[PDB]
Amino acid sequence: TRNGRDSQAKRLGVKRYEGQVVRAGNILVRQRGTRFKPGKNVGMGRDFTLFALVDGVVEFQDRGRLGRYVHVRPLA
Amino acid sequence: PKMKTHKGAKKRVKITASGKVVAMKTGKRHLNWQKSGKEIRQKGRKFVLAKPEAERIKLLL
Amino acid sequence: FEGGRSTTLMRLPKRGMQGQVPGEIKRPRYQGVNLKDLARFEGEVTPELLVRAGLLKKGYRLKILGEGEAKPLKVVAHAFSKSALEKLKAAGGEPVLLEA
Amino acid sequence: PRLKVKLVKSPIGYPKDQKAALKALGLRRLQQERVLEDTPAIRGNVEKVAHLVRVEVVE
Amino acid sequence: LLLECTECKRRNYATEKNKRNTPNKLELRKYCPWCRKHTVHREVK
Amino acid sequence: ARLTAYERRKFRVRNRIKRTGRLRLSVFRSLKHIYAQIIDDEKGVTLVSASSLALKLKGNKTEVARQVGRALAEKALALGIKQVAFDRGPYKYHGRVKALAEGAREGGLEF
RNA sequence: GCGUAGGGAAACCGAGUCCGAACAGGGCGCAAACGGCCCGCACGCGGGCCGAAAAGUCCGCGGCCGUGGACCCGAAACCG
RNA sequence: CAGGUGGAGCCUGGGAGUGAGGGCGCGAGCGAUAACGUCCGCGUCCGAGCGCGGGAACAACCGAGACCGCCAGCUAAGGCC
RNA sequence: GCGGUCGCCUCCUAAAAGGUAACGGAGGCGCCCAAAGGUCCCCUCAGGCGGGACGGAAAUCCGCCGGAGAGCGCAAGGGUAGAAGGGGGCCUGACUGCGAGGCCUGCAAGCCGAGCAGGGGCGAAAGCCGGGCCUAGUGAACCGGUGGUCCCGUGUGGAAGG
Ligand SMILES: [Mg+2]
Ligand SMILES: [Mg+2]
Ligand SMILES: [Mg+2]
Ligand SMILES: [Mg+2]
Ligand SMILES: [Mg+2]
Ligand SMILES: [Mg+2]
Ligand SMILES: [Mg+2]
Ligand SMILES: [Mg+2]
Ligand SMILES: [Mg+2]
Ligand SMILES: [Mg+2]
Ligand SMILES: [Mg+2]
Ligand SMILES: [Mg+2]
Ligand SMILES: [Mg+2]
Ligand SMILES: [Mg+2]
Ligand SMILES: [Mg+2]
Ligand SMILES: [Mg+2]
Ligand SMILES: [Mg+2]
Ligand SMILES: [Mg+2]
Ligand SMILES: [Mg+2]
Ligand SMILES: [Mg+2]
Ligand SMILES: [Mg+2]
Ligand SMILES: [Mg+2]
Ligand SMILES: [Mg+2]
Ligand SMILES: [Mg+2]
Ligand SMILES: [Mg+2]
Ligand SMILES: [Mg+2]
Ligand SMILES: [Mg+2]
Ligand SMILES: [Mg+2]
Ligand SMILES: [Mg+2]
Ligand SMILES: [Mg+2]
Ligand SMILES: [Mg+2]
Ligand SMILES: [Mg+2]
Ligand SMILES: [Mg+2]
Ligand SMILES: [Mg+2]
Ligand SMILES: [Mg+2]
Ligand SMILES: [Mg+2]
Ligand SMILES: [Mg+2]
Ligand SMILES: [Mg+2]
Ligand SMILES: [Mg+2]
Ligand SMILES: [Mg+2]
Ligand SMILES: [Mg+2]
Ligand SMILES: [Mg+2]
Ligand SMILES: [Mg+2]
Ligand SMILES: [Mg+2]
Ligand SMILES: [Mg+2]
Ligand SMILES: [Mg+2]
Ligand SMILES: [Mg+2]
Ligand SMILES: [Mg+2]
Ligand SMILES: [Mg+2]
Ligand SMILES: [Mg+2]
Ligand SMILES: [Mg+2]
Ligand SMILES: [Mg+2]
Ligand SMILES: [Mg+2]
Ligand SMILES: [Mg+2]
Ligand SMILES: [Mg+2]
Ligand SMILES: [Mg+2]
Ligand SMILES: [Mg+2]
Ligand SMILES: [Mg+2]
Ligand SMILES: [Mg+2]
Ligand SMILES: [Mg+2]
Ligand SMILES: [Mg+2]
Ligand SMILES: [Mg+2]
Ligand SMILES: [Mg+2]
Ligand SMILES: [Mg+2]
Ligand SMILES: [Mg+2]
Ligand SMILES: [Mg+2]
Ligand SMILES: [Mg+2]
Repeated sequence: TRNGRDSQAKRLGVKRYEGQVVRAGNILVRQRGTRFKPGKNVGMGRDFTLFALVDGVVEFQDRGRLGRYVHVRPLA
Repeated sequence: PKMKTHKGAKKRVKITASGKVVAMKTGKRHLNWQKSGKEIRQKGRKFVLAKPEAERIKLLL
Repeated sequence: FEGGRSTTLMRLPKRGMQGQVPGEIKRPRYQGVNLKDLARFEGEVTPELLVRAGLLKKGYRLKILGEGEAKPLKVVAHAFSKSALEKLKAAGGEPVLLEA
Repeated sequence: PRLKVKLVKSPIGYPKDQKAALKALGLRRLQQERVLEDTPAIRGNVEKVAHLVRVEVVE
Repeated sequence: LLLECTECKRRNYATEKNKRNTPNKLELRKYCPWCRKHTVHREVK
Repeated sequence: ARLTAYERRKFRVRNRIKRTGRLRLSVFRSLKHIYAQIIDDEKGVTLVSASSLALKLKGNKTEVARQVGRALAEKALALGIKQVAFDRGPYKYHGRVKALAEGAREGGLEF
């Protein structure tokens, strides 16, 4: 057989769901492209990884044509 | 007979005041013509976990 | 033993300076005792007396350190901590040792 | 409107989360009756084991 | 081509990497030393 | 032909601005006049207005701009507002757009 | 001998120390437990006392581990 | 956010054994829409319930979790010439 | 046994979180780029039809139509023109000293990262910059080499060696 290979599962996906309490640092989404875009108080690292910029809670936003967004609405 | 301290362990590990086992960080002095300065810089000591229990046990003395 | 895999003998010694063949190098070892510790004494306090008390240990030279509060007594030692030299200069007097 | 639940069929061979419900209720033995507060949460488990239990309404 | 470029006194050796035969010149560029601050930095060894 | 260098360049520069979080000093300039608007996004609301067609002034529109520039400061700085970003939209930071910005002096600024 | 000081490769300093330009930051570290009797204002205080308890350490016992034949029996073999 | 006091949960530690699984159901790959085949997934039982009832006999299908005693009663599956 | 395989990335298998096996179905990595890096400013494709010397299916040009089927150094996927793509100007942050907090996770590793300080780059500024659209381009420890630097230097000053 010429096959037999594969790579390590990269455990990608959302790490904090809407209405979850996070903290400045907490990475909120692990993804390949820009499947989710950084919203309010949400940074995104060189591997497109979204994280809380401040403490607070997590909320999602589907801006249709404009894509989907993860916001960290404060409370801190 | 008297137990023997493990010199391999003593040469590369330290037991802290609270009984933590603190070792250096692997992978920073051999192949770094360029790893990120963040990479080579993040080489202080760390703490081994639940298995320094074993390292501790070969230094005891 | 980890079953054949390399163990955690895979970390690199830092404690560089492991010693060489003629051996350990003779040099004055200082042992620190705190102010709070000798607060029990009244009279003198010499590195000699402090062994009998059970604090000094015979192989080491005397160095009094900070933690604790000072007392108006004459304390004889080989070295004093910054914090300690001050703490007691406000009460008592203390000599430095270096004879024989 | 309290509920009277009664274990009538053995859970030997049913999913573990179903043995969990029979527990959440307090049912430990066959034929055992237990009268509990009729609430949404308490009904959840009662209808989950609906095939092993027999339910009546009581005062 | 593994590369280790240095400063201009007390050495330094903050190593980088130029792959090819072009850049093939002195292969130098402005960088920052751990000592003073921001100097020339040239390439060697 | 969907979207244009205009509409594009407009978003491009304006999208960046809206990230930094500050209040937006949006500048719309026309052939005859030049207007200025301090907007707060997330509240979707304007705070301080300052036009030239609203101050009925004229005479050399690079010099008019600066006037409506200083005009925006006064009105605004009196409301607490000090620090802001400054749009610029489709217009290169130049001429009467640059002028109004240079006029926005006497009020928070950094520009 | 163990314990009463730790941090550092070390020099060394020390309730701190190490990295550092840092009076950033972080790593690893220091912080007396109760009752009650005394007093500074009375219901505790603030610190002390009277002895409960205890870091620690010592011996006994028990589990388990390290080294030894190490739960018992058994090779094919190797060497003098 | 609520109910849920359970041989529940969490934390620190002492002692382990296991690291050869198997049948069945369901979902796939391999195989031949073969195997009491094989490899995963989610469940279950046997494993350790080779104790009890049914299935003629039969680890895992149905019923049912056996602390002890009774020449008492009601039932489950399954049955009632 | 013979043959094949052995680490890393992509896709499916995988049963709509994560994860998941087989000598299951298919591909790819062991590099590369001083610009293919940072920043500021501009620019928008592929195709299709019509038009136009040498121009041909296709060289360069004009017109309309063309939301992305182009491009993004190479596999695949995800992503993406409201740029991550194309062009130019300055520049080298392919920084030093750190690091809140997390992702992942048996260990050891691997990954993302705000913010502070030093000294800088581009920008009017807001600001961005601790390499590259991202996910492969990799190797614990031991033993040594090389350049520094304080540190130790076996009676002492050196030196040897660390
Ligand atoms: Mg496989
Ligand atoms: Mg995969
Ligand atoms: Mg949806
Ligand atoms: Mg690289
Ligand atoms: Mg091996
Ligand atoms: Mg059953
Ligand atoms: Mg370097
Ligand atoms: Mg001890
Ligand atoms: Mg010491
Ligand atoms: Mg030490
Ligand atoms: Mg230093
Ligand atoms: Mg220092
Ligand atoms: Mg500090
Ligand atoms: Mg601390
Ligand atoms: Mg006692
Ligand atoms: Mg005792
Ligand atoms: Mg034994
Ligand atoms: Mg024998
Ligand atoms: Mg012989
Ligand atoms: Mg609750
Ligand atoms: Mg339990
Ligand atoms: Mg436990
Ligand atoms: Mg244990
Ligand atoms: Mg095994
Ligand atoms: Mg197995
Ligand atoms: Mg299996
Ligand atoms: Mg099983
Ligand atoms: Mg099974
Ligand atoms: Mg069978
Ligand atoms: Mg069926
Ligand atoms: Mg079968
Ligand atoms: Mg089988
Ligand atoms: Mg079943
Ligand atoms: Mg067995
Ligand atoms: Mg049975
Ligand atoms: Mg069972
Ligand atoms: Mg039998
Ligand atoms: Mg039987
Ligand atoms: Mg039978
Ligand atoms: Mg039977
Ligand atoms: Mg029972
Ligand atoms: Mg019974
Ligand atoms: Mg009957
Ligand atoms: Mg019946
Ligand atoms: Mg019959
Ligand atoms: Mg072979
Ligand atoms: Mg899945
Ligand atoms: Mg065309
Ligand atoms: Mg044509
Ligand atoms: Mg033509
Ligand atoms: Mg595409
Ligand atoms: Mg591609
Ligand atoms: Mg693609
Ligand atoms: Mg795509
Ligand atoms: Mg470009
Ligand atoms: Mg450029
Ligand atoms: Mg961390
Ligand atoms: Mg890696
Ligand atoms: Mg890359
Ligand atoms: Mg070796
Ligand atoms: Mg060496
Ligand atoms: Mg070496
Ligand atoms: Mg010297
Ligand atoms: Mg000698
Ligand atoms: Mg000498
Ligand atoms: Mg050397
Ligand atoms: Mg040297």
